[PDB]
Amino acid sequence: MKGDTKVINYLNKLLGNELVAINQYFLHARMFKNWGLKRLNDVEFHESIDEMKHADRYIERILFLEGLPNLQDLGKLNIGEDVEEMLRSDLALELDGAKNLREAIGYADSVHDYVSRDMMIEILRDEEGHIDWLETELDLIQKMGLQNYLQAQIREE
Amino acid sequence: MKGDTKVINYLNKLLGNELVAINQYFLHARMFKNWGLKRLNDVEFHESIDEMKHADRYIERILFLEGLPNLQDLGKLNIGEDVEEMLRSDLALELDGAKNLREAIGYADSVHDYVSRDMMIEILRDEEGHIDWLETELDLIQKMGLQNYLQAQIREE
Amino acid sequence: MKGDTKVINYLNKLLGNELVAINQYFLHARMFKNWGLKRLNDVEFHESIDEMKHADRYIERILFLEGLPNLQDLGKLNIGEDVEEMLRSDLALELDGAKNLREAIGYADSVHDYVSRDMMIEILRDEEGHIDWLETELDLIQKMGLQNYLQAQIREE
Amino acid sequence: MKGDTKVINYLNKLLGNELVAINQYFLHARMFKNWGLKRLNDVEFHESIDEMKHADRYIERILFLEGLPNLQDLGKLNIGEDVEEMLRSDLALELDGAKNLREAIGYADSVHDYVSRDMMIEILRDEEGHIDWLETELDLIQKMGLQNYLQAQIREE
Amino acid sequence: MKGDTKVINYLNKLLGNELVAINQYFLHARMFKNWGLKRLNDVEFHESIDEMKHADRYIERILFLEGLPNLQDLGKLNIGEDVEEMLRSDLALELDGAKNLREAIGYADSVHDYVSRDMMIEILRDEEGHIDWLETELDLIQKMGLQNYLQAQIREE
Amino acid sequence: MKGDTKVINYLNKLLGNELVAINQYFLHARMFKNWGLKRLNDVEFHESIDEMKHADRYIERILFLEGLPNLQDLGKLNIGEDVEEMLRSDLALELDGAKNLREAIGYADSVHDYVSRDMMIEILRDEEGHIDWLETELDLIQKMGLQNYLQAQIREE
Amino acid sequence: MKGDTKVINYLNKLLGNELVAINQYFLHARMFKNWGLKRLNDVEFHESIDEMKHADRYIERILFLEGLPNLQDLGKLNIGEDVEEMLRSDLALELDGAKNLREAIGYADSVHDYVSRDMMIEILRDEEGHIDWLETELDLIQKMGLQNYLQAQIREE
Repeated sequence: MKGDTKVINYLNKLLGNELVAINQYFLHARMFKNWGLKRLNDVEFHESIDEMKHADRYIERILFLEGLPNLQDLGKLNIGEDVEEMLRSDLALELDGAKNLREAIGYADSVHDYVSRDMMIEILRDEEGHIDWLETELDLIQKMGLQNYLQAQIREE
Repeated sequence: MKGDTKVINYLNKLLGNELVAINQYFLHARMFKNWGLKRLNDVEFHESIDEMKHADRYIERILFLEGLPNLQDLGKLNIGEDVEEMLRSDLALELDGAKNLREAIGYADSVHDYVSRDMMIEILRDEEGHIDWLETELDLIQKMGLQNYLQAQIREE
Repeated sequence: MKGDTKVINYLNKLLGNELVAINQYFLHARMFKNWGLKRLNDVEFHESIDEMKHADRYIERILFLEGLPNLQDLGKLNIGEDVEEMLRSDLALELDGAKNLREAIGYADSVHDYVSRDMMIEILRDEEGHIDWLETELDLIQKMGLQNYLQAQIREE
Repeated sequence: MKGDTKVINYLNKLLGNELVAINQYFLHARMFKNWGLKRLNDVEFHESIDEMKHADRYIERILFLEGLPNLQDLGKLNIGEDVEEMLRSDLALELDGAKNLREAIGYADSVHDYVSRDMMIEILRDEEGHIDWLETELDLIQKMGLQNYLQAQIREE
Repeated sequence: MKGDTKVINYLNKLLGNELVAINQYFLHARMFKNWGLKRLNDVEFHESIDEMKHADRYIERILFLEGLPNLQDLGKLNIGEDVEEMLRSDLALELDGAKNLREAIGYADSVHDYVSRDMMIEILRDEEGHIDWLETELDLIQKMGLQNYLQAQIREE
Repeated sequence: MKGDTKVINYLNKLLGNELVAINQYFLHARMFKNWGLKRLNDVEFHESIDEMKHADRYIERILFLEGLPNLQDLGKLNIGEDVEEMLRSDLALELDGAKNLREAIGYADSVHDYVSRDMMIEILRDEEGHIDWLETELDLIQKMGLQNYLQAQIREE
Repeated sequence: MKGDTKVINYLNKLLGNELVAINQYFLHARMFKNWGLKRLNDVEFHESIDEMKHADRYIERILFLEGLPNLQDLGKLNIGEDVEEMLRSDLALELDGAKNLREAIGYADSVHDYVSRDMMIEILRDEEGHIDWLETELDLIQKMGLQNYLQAQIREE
């Protein structure tokens, strides 16, 4: 069913955001795993899977609307070298992605693609959940100190 | 069954105390939850429910005694913005409420409302339990330090 | 995640509505219970719990958005002393709350807080359900007469 | 298998009757549901489903006999505005349909379409069951009065 | 609860669309069944049931909003005589219905009937699913040829 | 445990190959899904997951050997526009990856990194399995004709 | 089966390494147990068991190849007096053992004893696992501090 060209361009942009996040979350998870921070490996791995599911939704929607999903152009990763830097980078990526989602959701409504909008609002809800988790972890590092925080990650939850 | 008017007035005063505690404990719980302190969310939420049960008992007793439960007047909440301050505020409210319960229990005996007295003694036992918990948690903060204390709240017990 | 200040103000206004409804529905429930109208106690108690769940959603959303939930200010309760008056009071409160929800939902869209909007639309759906129930019960009182209506409430459904 | 043209015409006429009844029973059911008359919603919904099954049997039989089922022409609905009016309209429709069935059953026999006749006799038995129910309900309204009758519908049976 | 008159008119228009689709899908299903194309009977029957569920939602919503559901006026069916014609007719109907839904969803938002809008977006999501299936089947006929396509329909999936 | 620099460089090269394959297999799967070729969606999705598992092993090994996994640079995808083109592109990618694996396996042996070699030989065994599947499917098109081949993909196996 | 004399000599050298590790890991485990560090007792005990399994494999392979297993000559143990010293000693022993394994694996390949090589590569994979664990624990001591690290060992994982 032929979709709106600009909506498709938005969906590809958002798909691009998800592709960056899949890779960044996955590498972060395995860095945490290497360091023995099992709890962080578990959550970050889950977050990577969440972004994979989002990517899947975008790919399927773009194809339905007769566009071409772009999985070729990968945007900049920002890995970081310690736990705080890594979590802050993930948070910054989530916030940038949320800005893009808000713009796309408004545009989709303007051209009456209400199903694409519905899909995007559900994805935005998930992303705000990730933002909540990341913000909370970063605040916990400050409150209990890094040494206690790291100790709290070595066992699975 | 028409009860003693002054007893009913005490029951409304005690109900008023419970209404403040329900809101204060619930807001505290969700603040702890937002901060990732899952254990404190669980206990404080449970405390809010316990106060709801007490409020229910007062409401049902007042109605049986043919009085009018007052759920309109809400006393002062003292929320606070750090864990120790929040727990100290809950403790202060519990101690104030216990004073009122003691007065009401004595008065109920003097006019032979032994069933209202029995109910209030059970509630006072519950409140002394909350006081014990709050006092103990506050002492633990002092003894192990806030950073260790916070670390100990992140996982559910 | 810092949210839109006016959205947060709407969320506090809506929370305020829920706080009134929680108390009004709960007191109504226990009045019905005292009168032996078990069915009405059950439904109104359930309605009180539903409003508690809504209040929880507002509190958690406001905290995520870095606002301060207001549980201190309690609006006017309208209790009433006969079944029809009580149900009409609940209906009036629901209709007033629905008006406020519509305003908030429109505003949230205008500032692109699509997740708060989604949450509020789900809550509005719940409230229209309560409105439907209340309207229907009031019409049943008229159609079968209050005496038959009361008889129909004494056994739990 | 090429059937008799006039038999197929009768089957299309009867299909037409069923299409009217499906819609009338279904709207009545949901009107009863809106009014809180759960028992009447349940029975009338089931009667709508019964007529749907009858329509299915006519459609399949017409296609087997190499005719063209007519689902395009919809006869007059008579909805009504109160319970007695609605039930009386349903009864009138059933009686009109039974008249048509009797004519078709006789004709099918005369041209030796015994399988179509067998199908129609089964459908007629179902319709007489609906007639019995409707007549009985209408008599109950008179015997116990409308107020009692309505009270008797508010719980599912 | 009194709804917006134009919203109710939209809901009746959409209901009318569903009523056409129910009949068209159902007759198509039984045509496929008569021809031994079991897979197509199964899917098209399921599609007819989907549209019945949509019609139910419209009827209930219209009644809640104190309007009068119109089940009397049935729009034009376009049946078709072979598989490709039938599927293309279903697709054209779905696309026409989607146009009407988009207009209604925009209007509902403008008068703040957010619950009616939410319902319609869910229905539109269902309709786009049907469109996807129909488009895909029509393309399959082209890719593998009609004879192979028909062979693939004789068993249930 | 500090690894050999050139081994780490090989592991990053192979990781790169896996990253291209994950995306190409996944998009191919969803193109097949869009087209209704459920069998091909299922297998190609499974292959994408297999390549994700391979990427995970490379990432974990690189981190153990104290290197930096490179998930930033993404090589050329060759998507294709029809089933045969897509399968041929997947086969060419697998063959190019197998060449790189053979070179890496020989080199790892030469510097005595027998555990990296063991890992790579297992991955190569998996890749030869994919090559077998792709070659077999392409030959099936040749043997039965494209239309028969496509028909054979519509049901899940 | 008459084995290669130098292969047997390598297997005896590696067996010697395992015999030292069995004793060192076991004594370390029980020192940790005495100190109340239950988690470290558990892991180090399991490491001792793993080395016993390795020793068993060498003994059985040597006997198959018609050589004489040497369990008489025990190399130098380096016990250590505190947690960090103990773990560093285990790490040093593992690294020395891995050096010997790499030499043996290369030689076995060169004289075509591929089954001894296969066995040794599996053992080397196990040893690299131990190395990973030891490195990770030593880094955790630095990152969370010794006091936190010790606290984290008192409960079984």
